[PDB]
Amino acid sequence: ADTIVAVELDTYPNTDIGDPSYPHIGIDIKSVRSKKTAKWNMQNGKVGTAHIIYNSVDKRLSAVVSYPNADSATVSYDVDLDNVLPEWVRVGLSASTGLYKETNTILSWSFTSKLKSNSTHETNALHFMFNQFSKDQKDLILQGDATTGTDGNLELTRVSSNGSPQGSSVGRALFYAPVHIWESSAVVASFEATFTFLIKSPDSHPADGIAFFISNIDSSIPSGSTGRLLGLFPDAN
Amino acid sequence: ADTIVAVELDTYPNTDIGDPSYPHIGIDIKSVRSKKTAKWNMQNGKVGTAHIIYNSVDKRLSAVVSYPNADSATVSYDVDLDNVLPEWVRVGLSASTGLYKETNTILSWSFTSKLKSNSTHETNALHFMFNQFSKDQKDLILQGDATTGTDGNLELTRVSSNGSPQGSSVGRALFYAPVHIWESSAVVASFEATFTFLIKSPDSHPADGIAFFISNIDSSIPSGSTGRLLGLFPDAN
Amino acid sequence: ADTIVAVELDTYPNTDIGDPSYPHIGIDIKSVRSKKTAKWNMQNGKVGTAHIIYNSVDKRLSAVVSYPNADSATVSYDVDLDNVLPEWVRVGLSASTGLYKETNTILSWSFTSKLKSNSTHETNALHFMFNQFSKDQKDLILQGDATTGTDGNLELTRVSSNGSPQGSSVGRALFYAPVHIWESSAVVASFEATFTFLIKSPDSHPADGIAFFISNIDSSIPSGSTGRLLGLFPDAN
Amino acid sequence: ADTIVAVELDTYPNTDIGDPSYPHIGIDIKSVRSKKTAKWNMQNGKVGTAHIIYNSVDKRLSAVVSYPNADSATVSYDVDLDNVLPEWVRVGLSASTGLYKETNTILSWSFTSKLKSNSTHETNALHFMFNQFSKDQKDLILQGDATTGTDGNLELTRVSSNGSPQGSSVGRALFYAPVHIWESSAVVASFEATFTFLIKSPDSHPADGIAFFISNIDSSIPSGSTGRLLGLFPDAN
Ligand SMILES: [Ca+2]
Ligand SMILES: [Ca+2]
Ligand SMILES: [Ca+2]
Ligand SMILES: [Ca+2]
Ligand SMILES: [Mn+2]
Ligand SMILES: [Mn+2]
Ligand SMILES: [Mn+2]
Ligand SMILES: [Mn+2]
Repeated sequence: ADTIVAVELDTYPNTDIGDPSYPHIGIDIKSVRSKKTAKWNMQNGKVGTAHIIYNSVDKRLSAVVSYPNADSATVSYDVDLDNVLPEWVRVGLSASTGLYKETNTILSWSFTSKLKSNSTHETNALHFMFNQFSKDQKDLILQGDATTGTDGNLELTRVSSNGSPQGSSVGRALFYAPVHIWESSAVVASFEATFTFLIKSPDSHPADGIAFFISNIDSSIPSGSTGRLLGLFPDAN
Repeated sequence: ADTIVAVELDTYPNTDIGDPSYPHIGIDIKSVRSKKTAKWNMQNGKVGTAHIIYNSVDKRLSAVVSYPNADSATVSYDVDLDNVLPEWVRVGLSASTGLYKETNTILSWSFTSKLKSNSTHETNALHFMFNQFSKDQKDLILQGDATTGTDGNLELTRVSSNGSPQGSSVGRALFYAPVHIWESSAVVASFEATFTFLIKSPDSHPADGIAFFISNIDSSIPSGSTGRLLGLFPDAN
Repeated sequence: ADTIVAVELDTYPNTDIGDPSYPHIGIDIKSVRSKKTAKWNMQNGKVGTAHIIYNSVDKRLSAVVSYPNADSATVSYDVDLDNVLPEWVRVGLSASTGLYKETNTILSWSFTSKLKSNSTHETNALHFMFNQFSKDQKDLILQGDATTGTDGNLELTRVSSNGSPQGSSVGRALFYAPVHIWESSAVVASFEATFTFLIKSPDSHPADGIAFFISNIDSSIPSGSTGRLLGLFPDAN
Repeated sequence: ADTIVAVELDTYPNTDIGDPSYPHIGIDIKSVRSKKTAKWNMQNGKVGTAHIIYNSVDKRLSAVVSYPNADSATVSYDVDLDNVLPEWVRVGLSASTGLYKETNTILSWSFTSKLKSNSTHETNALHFMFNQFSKDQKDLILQGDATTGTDGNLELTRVSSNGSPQGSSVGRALFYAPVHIWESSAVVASFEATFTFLIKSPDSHPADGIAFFISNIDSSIPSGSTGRLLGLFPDAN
C-alpha cells in the first residue's frame, strides 16, 4: 500500500471512523482517521482557499482554510515527515463522492518546495502555479475521474454535461515531476501549498471532500476508495 | 526604548548575563539574556550561513547556522511575535566589538515576508536579495560604524585600512522600506531571512557577534551598546 | 524638472498633443507626447490588467493591457533606459482627471527588479506585491489626492463619499524603497510590473488615465499636471 | 528528427560549418550553423555563468556569458519561438567531446517559465533551481554519458576515475516535467535560464562545448552527435 500524508477538507461526518459531527479540516498521517481536526464552516457554492505549510526544523504540519467575508479554520500536528515519507515524493489533490455528492472543482493550485544545504548558501527549489487548466495539461498526472479544461478548471470528480455532480466518483491530480523533500546535506527543508476550490451540491448534505496529499512517487487510487476514503486510503484503519 | 526581537550569533561568552561558556546561537526577545541558546562551533576566518524562519500559525521563531564541511547548529523558541512587535517593523543586521574584536563582514542578505488574506487568494509580499553592496547603497539605512562597498561587502563594524578589525565598534544596516508583519485580514503571515558572514580575528578570543533583528521602524543604536550588547540593547536587563 | 519614463493607459484623446483619436496605450520617454501608441478598447466599469517588461540586453520597453473575455493591446519602444534614467529610481502609479473624469482605482500592484552580476551567479533583487491596501500603508509614498484603504483599494484620484469620481484631481503612489536599475558589475538588469485597475465613469467620455512610471527618487507631482498631463509632466512639450 | 532551439557555448572552431575562428556563443534555430554568434573569451579551468532570456512580446532570444573579473559576451536573435517549437517542450543541458576534449561540468542550473493570461491576473509558472546534484536525481532525465553526484555536480560528458575528460562522449540532462511555452489565452509568455559551468582540459584546444536547449518533449540524443554536433543535431545542415 501507498504511504499518504494529507490535509483533508472533509464535508461529510462519518462518526464511526472518528469524524466529528460536522464538516472539518484534518491532518491525516497514514490513516483516514485524522490525527487532529478542527471545525470547518463549509459554504456550499462559494470559492474557498486552503494553505498548507511545513518545515523540517519545526516538524509541524499546519493548514488554514477560509472564504471571503468569513473567519478561518486552522489545524496543526507535530510530526517529523522524514520519518513518515520517502526522500522523493509526488504531491497531489484528491477528491471523492459516494451516495452523497458534490462538485470538487479546483480553480488554482500552487506549491513551493525548498532544500537549503550547508554549501555556500545553498538553495534548491521547485515551484509551480496553476491558475487555469487546459484540456491537455501535460504536467499533471490525472487519475480516476479527474479532468481538466472544463471552464478552464480541474474537476476532480465527475460532473454531468449539465453541471450536476455525480455520485460514486473518485479522482486525483499529481504534479508530473517527483519532489525532493529530504537530502543528506539539507540544513532546512520546507514546503508550502495553496489551492482554491468550489464545492457545490444540490443537496443539504454534500460529500465527501477534497484533500492535498503527499505520497510515494508511484501512488495510485486505492481500490474502493470512493466516498469516505477520499481517494487516499484502501480502508478505514 | 526600542522593541527588539533578534537571532544572535554570539562569539564571546559573557557568563554574568547568562551566556553559556562557549560561542552560541540564541533567540533574544526584548533582552540580551537569550530565551533559548544552542552551542555554536564558530570557525574563525570561514564564510558561514544563517537562516531564520517564522510564521503566525505556528508561532515559533527558529534559526539554523552552518559552515561548508560542518554540521549545523539550531535553536527555536515558541513566541507570538504579534504580542511582542508592532504591526509595522524594520528588519536589519547588527554587530559589535569591545575590548575583544573581530571583523563582522556580510557577504549576502535576503529576506521574504508574506501576508495571505482571506480575499481570493490573496497574497501580499516583500522580498529583497543583496549579493553585493556598493559604496552608495541607497536601499540600506546604515547606522554607527557600518559601511558598504569595501570589496563589495557590508562591514558592520570598523576595519582599518589594512583590514585589521577594530575594537569598541558598533554598526547596523536596516532595509529602507518598513515591513508589514501583521494585518487584520491576514490568515497566515510568515518571514524568512538568510545571511552569509565572515567573522575573522587575529585573536584566540573574537568578540562580540552578529545578529539579525526586527524592530520598531524608528529603531536606532542604543547608547553604550558596544561589546556584549550587540548594538541592540541599552543594558543587560 | 523630474525625469520620467512611463506606460500610459490614456482614456481621453487630446489630439493637439499627438494623441490618436481614441483611448490608447503609450510609451512616454520624458514627454507626454508618446514615442509609440496602440489603440486600446477601454471598458468603462470593468477590471483590467496591465503588464510592463524591460531588460538591459534587449533595451526594449514593452507593455500589454487586457480585460477578461477580450483581446489584448500591446506597445513597444526601443530605448536604452540607462541613457534616460539615473542609476537609482523610484517606481509608481499616477492618475488624473480634469473637466472630464473617472475613478482611477488600483486593486493590485506587483513589481520585480533584478541585477545579475559577473560574480558567481550573482543575483540581486527587489520584489513587492500588493493585493490590498490598508488605511496606513507605510510602504507607499502617497502624493496629491491618492488614498488607501477605501474598500481595501488604492484610489489614485478623489472619489466622493458616494463613490462619484471628481474632476480636477491628481494623485500618485510610489514604493517607499529606492530601486537600483543599473550597477557597474551588472551583466543583465531587468524589471517587470503588473497592476489591476478599475476605471469607471458616469460619462460617455471618461478622462484622463492611469500610468505606471519610473522617476528620479525625489519625484513629485508637477504643478498644473491635472487632466491631460497625467500627474507626470509640467507641460505638453 | 527533433526540433531544437539552443544557446551554444562552442569551445572549438569548426570553420566548415560556419563557426568563427575562435570560441564563441551562438543562437541555434533548428541547425548547428548558428543564426548569430559573438566572440567568447573562454577560460580553461574557471567557473563561468550563462544567462538566457526570451519573451513572446519582443520575440528576441538573448544570452550573456561571463566569468568573475572579466567582461561579458552577449548574443541576440529575433525569432518567434511559437513558430519554431511546439506548445509543450522539455528544457535541458547538452555537451560533447570528440577527438579533442574537455570536462563539461554543471555546478548549478535554474529555469523559470511564466504564462500570463487575460483572466484576473492571471499567472501560471514553473521554476526549478539546482545548486547540487545527487547520485539519484529523480527530477532529471539523463541521456548518454551524463551522470550526477560526483562531487555533487552534473557531469554531462565522461570523466575518468582520475578526473581526466574523455573523448568521443555526449550527454544531456532534461528537466522531468514538460514545460508549457504557449497557450491560447496567454497575453505574455516568458522564460529565463541560468547555469554555472566548469570547462577544463589538459589541452590547448578544448572541445566541443555546452548548450542550453529547448526541444520536443520526447527529444533524444541524435545518432552520431558527438563532437561538433553538441549532442543536439543529426548532421551539420
Ligand atoms: Ca468524512
Ligand atoms: Ca556574549
Ligand atoms: Ca490624453
Ligand atoms: Ca564548434
Ligand atoms: Mn474526516
Ligand atoms: Mn549570548
Ligand atoms: Mn496619450
Ligand atoms: Mn558554433
